[PDB]
Amino acid sequence: KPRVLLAASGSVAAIKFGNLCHCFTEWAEVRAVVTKSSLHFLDKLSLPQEVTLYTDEDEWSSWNKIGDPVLHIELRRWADVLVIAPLSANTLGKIAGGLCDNLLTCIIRAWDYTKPLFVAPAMNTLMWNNPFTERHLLSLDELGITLIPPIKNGAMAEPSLIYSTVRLFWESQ
Amino acid sequence: KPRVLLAASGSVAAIKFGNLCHCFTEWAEVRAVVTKSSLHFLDKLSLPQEVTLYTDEDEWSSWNKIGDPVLHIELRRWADVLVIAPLSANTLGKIAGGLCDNLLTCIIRAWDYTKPLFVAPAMNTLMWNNPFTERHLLSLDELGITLIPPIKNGAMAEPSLIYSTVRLFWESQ
Amino acid sequence: KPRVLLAASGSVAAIKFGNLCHCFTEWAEVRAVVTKSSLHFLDKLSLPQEVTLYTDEDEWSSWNKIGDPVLHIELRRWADVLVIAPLSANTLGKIAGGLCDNLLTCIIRAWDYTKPLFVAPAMNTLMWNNPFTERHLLSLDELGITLIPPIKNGAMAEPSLIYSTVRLFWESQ
Ligand SMILES: Cc1cc2nc3c(=O)[nH]c(=O)nc-3n(C[C@H](O)[C@H](O)[C@H](O)COP(=O)(O)O)c2cc1C
Ligand SMILES: Cc1cc2nc3c(=O)[nH]c(=O)nc-3n(C[C@H](O)[C@H](O)[C@H](O)COP(=O)(O)O)c2cc1C
Ligand SMILES: Cc1cc2nc3c(=O)[nH]c(=O)nc-3n(C[C@H](O)[C@H](O)[C@H](O)COP(=O)(O)O)c2cc1C
Repeated sequence: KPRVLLAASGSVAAIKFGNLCHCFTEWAEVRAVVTKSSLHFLDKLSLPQEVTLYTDEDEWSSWNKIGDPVLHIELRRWADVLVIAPLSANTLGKIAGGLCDNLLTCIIRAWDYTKPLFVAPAMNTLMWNNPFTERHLLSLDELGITLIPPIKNGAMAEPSLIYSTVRLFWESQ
Repeated sequence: KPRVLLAASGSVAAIKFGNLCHCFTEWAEVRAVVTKSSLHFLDKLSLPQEVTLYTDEDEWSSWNKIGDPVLHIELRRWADVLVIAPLSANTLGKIAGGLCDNLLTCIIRAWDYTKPLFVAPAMNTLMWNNPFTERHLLSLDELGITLIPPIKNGAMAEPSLIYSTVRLFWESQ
Repeated sequence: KPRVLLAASGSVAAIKFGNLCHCFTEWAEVRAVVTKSSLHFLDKLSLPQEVTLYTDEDEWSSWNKIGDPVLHIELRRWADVLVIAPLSANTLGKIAGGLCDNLLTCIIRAWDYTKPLFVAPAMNTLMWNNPFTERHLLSLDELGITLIPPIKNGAMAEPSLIYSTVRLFWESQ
């Protein structure tokens, strides 16, 4: 059973993150990662009971002294695939900038692109049409990241599409 | 009467932001946006009484649940022009990076460059002469942003120049 | 006696920062700069008693009103050389992005590359092998920064090597 890491960043579409997790739970073992901002839009009670939710604070529950496991490193090794849905314009920019100041971006900055990484951008039309969207998505493409396009613009792809896109890929490999 | 959005970021020159707003109030309808760091140098009592000042917290006064208006989107649509004076080296870098973690940078990341956007950089000479200044300003130029050059170096352009530069442009269009 | 600014950013290797300072104290006048995250791994009591340690808060102890000295500017002028050991992946990215949101990155964003700046990256192997490492280090190289390579991968270079590398350079100039 594939290990799928699902992540949410600060887009209003994170309100659908619980449902997205539900779409993956039967087929895969699911763990969730959220940014602080995503918590403004996500209700934890909407998530499957079996899914462990990790936040920035969890980095310090795992590590306390030298030698201990570093959570972003353990999740990166554990995952067969990472799906960021929603991917906010800010996190999109931080990924393109190679920055890492929280659990999600640390996992990504430690990423080995031999492993599949999918993103479902979700942002207002004005940010979607702004020039940095095409610039950063182009950079993510070069890295090997797979874009699950928003719905026409910038609204997050539907959970069912995110799920079937990842499932079809896995079964083909 | 043109709608002018005036913004201040974390430079000591933000102490002059109130006066800058005063220069624009008769000619335009003015709204102000400040970053958290700019508040170290700006005195709110120096602003025109008629000017509404928006901060990061205001994003949450406008939005509470799905469907509500998102402040950075409403200000971006409302504005005929955006003027950032002072523009700090940090915000300059975030703009060039397509990042958005506060009200000001969210407005900019949602910007449609068909609308004029002027910047008045303000930083110590050492930061002004540092290589990233020319690199980021070059990127802003390509986007279509209009630079109001600092005074010789890196001291913010005088409010009167910022004002006449924006006014002359508007009247020509 | 050369003025050496030693800095630590958020890597576990910062636990060795006190010892690194000790390596430099006899030969140079040493001042230390730390990021907030580095404080998770550094024990202040491990530092030489004679070394003043500066943090982000110190920026506000030095400056209170217009005209006062700005600490990152004073340290940049004071230093003959800057050594960042450890350099985290995040600070590496912020340097390459020309960003400055804390004392360390403000000093760097104000840097005049005629003065030597050495970096000793320290990060988990997964981050070291990630594509942004080579990309950002390449950018730092172009600026004139001198890389003191990690030990095979990504573990920080030993303090003795960091010290002799800086000392040999100085004595040659
Ligand atoms: C009410 C509101 C709704 C937002 N909606 C979105 C959105 O749909 N997509 C997006 O990319 N950013 C959106 N933003 C801006 C992000 O929340 C902001 O850039 C944030 O810093 C991103 O944090 P993160 O990327 O670390 O999760 C919104 C902001 C607010 C206040
Ligand atoms: C006392 C002091 C004065 C500063 N003056 C300036 C300045 O004139 N210009 C600048 O670009 N940054 C200056 N900085 C650094 C910025 O305040 C810092 O990069 C900040 O993170 C920028 O925040 P913002 O861009 O989100 O407003 C100063 C810092 C301090 C502590
Ligand atoms: C327990 C733990 C250990 C970490 N070890 C490292 C490390 O060795 N190198 C690194 O580059 N980042 C490491 N990180 C991630 C950084 O601490 C993180 O990117 C941080 O935001 C960097 O802050 P700074 O660059 O402003 O100091 C670690 C994180 C945690 C929670």
